[PDB]
Amino acid sequence: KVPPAINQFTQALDRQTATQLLKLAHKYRPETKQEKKQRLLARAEKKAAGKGDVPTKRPPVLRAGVNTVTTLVENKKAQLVVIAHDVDPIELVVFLPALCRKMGVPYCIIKGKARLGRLVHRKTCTTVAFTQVNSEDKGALAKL
Amino acid sequence: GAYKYIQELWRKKQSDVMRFLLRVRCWQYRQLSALHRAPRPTRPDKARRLGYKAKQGYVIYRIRVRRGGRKRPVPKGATYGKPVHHGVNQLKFARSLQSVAEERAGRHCGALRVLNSYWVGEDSTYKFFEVILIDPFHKAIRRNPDTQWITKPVHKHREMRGLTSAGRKSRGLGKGHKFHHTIGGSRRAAWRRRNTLQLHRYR
Amino acid sequence: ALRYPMAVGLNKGHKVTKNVSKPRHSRRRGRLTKHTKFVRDMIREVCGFAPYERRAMELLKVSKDKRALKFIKKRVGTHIRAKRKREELSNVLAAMRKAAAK
Amino acid sequence: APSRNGMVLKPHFHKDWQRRVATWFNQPARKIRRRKARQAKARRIAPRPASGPIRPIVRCPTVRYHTKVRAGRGFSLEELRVAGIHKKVARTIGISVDPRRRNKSTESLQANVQRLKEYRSKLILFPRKPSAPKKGDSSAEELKLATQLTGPVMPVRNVYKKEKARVITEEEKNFKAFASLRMARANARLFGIRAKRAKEAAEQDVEKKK
RNA sequence: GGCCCCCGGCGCGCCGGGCCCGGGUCUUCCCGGAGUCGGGUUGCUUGGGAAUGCAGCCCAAAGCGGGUGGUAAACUCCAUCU
RNA sequence: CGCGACCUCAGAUCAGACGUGGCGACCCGCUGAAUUUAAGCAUAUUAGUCAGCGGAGGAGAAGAAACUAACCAGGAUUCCCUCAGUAACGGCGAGUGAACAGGGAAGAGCCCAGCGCCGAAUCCCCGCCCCGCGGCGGGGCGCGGGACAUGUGGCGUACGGAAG
Ligand SMILES: [Mg+2]
Ligand SMILES: [Mg+2]
Ligand SMILES: [Mg+2]
Ligand SMILES: [Mg+2]
Ligand SMILES: [Mg+2]
Ligand SMILES: [Mg+2]
Ligand SMILES: [Mg+2]
Ligand SMILES: [Mg+2]
Ligand SMILES: [Mg+2]
Ligand SMILES: [Mg+2]
Ligand SMILES: [Mg+2]
Ligand SMILES: [Mg+2]
Ligand SMILES: [Mg+2]
Ligand SMILES: [Mg+2]
Repeated sequence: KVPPAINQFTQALDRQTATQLLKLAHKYRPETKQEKKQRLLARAEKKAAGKGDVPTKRPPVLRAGVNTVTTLVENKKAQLVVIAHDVDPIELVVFLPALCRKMGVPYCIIKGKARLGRLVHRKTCTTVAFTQVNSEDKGALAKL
Repeated sequence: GAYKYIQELWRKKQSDVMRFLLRVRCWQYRQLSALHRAPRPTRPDKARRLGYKAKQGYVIYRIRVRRGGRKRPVPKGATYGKPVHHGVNQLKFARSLQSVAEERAGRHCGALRVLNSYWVGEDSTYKFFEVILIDPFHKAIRRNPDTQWITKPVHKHREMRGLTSAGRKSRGLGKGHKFHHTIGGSRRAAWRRRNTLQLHRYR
Repeated sequence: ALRYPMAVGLNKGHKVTKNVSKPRHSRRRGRLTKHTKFVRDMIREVCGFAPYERRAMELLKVSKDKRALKFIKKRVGTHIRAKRKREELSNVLAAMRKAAAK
Repeated sequence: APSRNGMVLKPHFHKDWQRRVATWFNQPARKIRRRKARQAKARRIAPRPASGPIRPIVRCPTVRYHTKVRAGRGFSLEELRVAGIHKKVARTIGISVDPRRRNKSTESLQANVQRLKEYRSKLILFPRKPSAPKKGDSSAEELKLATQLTGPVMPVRNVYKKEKARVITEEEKNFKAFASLRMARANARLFGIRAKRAKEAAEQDVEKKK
């Protein structure tokens, strides 16, 4: 008899919805090591001549990691939380559905921590969280 | 802030969710060998609380020890002597089972250094512990201050000298009136001081 | 004089002016914070109650409070710890009573 | 066997004492080694005091010794705070600190801040770069006035307030010292039971009329 | 006392690069280690005596909480540590 | 109905490292008697000692209070003097037996996890170039691999801390 706190992770998103969710999530992947180097060098070149600081509107990005996502949920800063269904030490995320529901942030459970890892250029990710999003994707995020 | 939730979760070992997880895991550990390397800490919050860091050089070994007391290993229960020493059963080992599991991990992996250990489950016949080991010659360990101490020669086989947290608990160390047995560093240190006749040059 | 400092009596002791100050921060240990209370309430509704805590609630439901305290003290171990645990178990019973009232 | 009158003696020599006997033939050598280390340490910290940091004024705990005052482990943070010294700078300029010591009274507090202010006035501070004196001291008061200090810094000394002879007043003559001590002991002994008896009598009083 | 040879750590000017703001006041926030403590029992140990410490088994925490305050226990105040 | 990702495992005379065994006076963790004394002897004593097993270093262990106290309070550890053959334990017999305060030797303090903030800021490996060799480091480069969000680094730890 599996307790509901552990059984809830068997209810994952359907293949159709998980496809729209990951297709949207592909637009907000964290920048890789290579394109961070390219961005940082461009800032050094631009700072040298001649704009200066130039924050240039740090773009929205997908926040990843159970500790990062938990704080965002506790601060009501996350707009959407995606939880992998197969976290092998299943204590890292058992509180997250209840915590997300308590704080009012919508949450879904998706198939595969490996798919979340490819979103963040890593092997595995427990959870990813959607913070503020670009205007052209506000309609898409609302439907999800 | 997820580590806070996992900590409070593991303080509820008799809940339905934790009872299920502990039973299933204890079954799985029962199917493996007595000494077995774990790919990752089962309790990442408890591991890092005890000194573990997710970097190269830190390894985890799951150890299974047999529960119960220490039967006196004499043939046919004959302890030839006075009746005060006739005891064979109901005898207890001075060191805890956690200290024994640490010693078994350290003896097998003699090239590593035992850091700490924690409880991951128990049966009626077995207790399961996960021991944090450190490779003292990995460059990640060796090039880092605040970790270079484990690389010193004096810190080899801490678990066999009672220097880890589990092994320290049986030595009777502490401050104040409850721990007068070990003033001087140990029981032997206190006993030698209290049983040595100081014969000064001028008496 | 009429009265002198004494080594004995209700007001014994050498007389010094007491230095009032803020207590040390270690004395703050054990206080419940807003966030830690929130976390513990989260885990409680995720987990539930231990089987002995549920049994003690059945005793409190039928108002066998002395028997409930005997049971809790036998489980937890001490009278002080049992009294605190019984108050909390009584509080959750009262909380779910008024929740079901509305 | 006992023989006539004598003291009943209990030697503790039943436990193979001859394996653990500490002779002291290295005592003169130990004193030489300790003296050499003291002299080497003094040379190493060349103008700094040989004994080490200044220690606070500290009263001895129990009722046997509370009339005496000695040197403590270090100055409390409350003392340093009101003396205006940073708790991390103090150890650099030769001030021992004790973060775990509290100040129950104000007299011991103010006694130790005058000790810190006196030490701070008597301190000669050398600049980090001798060619660049930033804020330490003038060269005049450190060219020749700098000298390694022998013995404890400002050694802690018991002081007695001498009272001049005075005419005994009649109030002092009529004071009953033994009677006051006997009554004070009785009052402390019966204080709890007197309150309970008054409490019980108050309970009977508030319902005596019905 | 002399001469010879070798090795090691002390200041100055320069060298190659790192090296990043400190204090006081006020305001707003944040604060802790769990099969662990503790309890029962058993065995050993201690000067520790209605049980000093250690361990096995069973129970099994809290957060104005917990531990200690050398006689077991209830209530109460205080002290001290964390 | 095969191809990928991850997880959990396996093999290799894979690349590079590490452990084993000796000594063991001193030190640390266990295990642990009986002779002996009690004019017998069983608890006790011998003794947490001999023997036995393991593990170190030039010292080790301990160590910065879940301390002592009850004072007008002291303030990590270790060692010496004293407390003291005392409080206490004990067929309360034989016997055993500390600690606090005090005076000295020495004196030194700190770090994480957690809570948080910072675009993982972090680390290992491999090739290339330069400065060096003497214990193999410094600097730069690689749309070079890997670790790592199941949490690296910086700030920060109960003496409070952070941000304005
Ligand atoms: Mg015997
Ligand atoms: Mg009492
Ligand atoms: Mg090879
Ligand atoms: Mg060896
Ligand atoms: Mg005999
Ligand atoms: Mg005889
Ligand atoms: Mg031996
Ligand atoms: Mg050491
Ligand atoms: Mg140590
Ligand atoms: Mg501390
Ligand atoms: Mg005497
Ligand atoms: Mg003895
Ligand atoms: Mg001295
Ligand atoms: Mg961190």
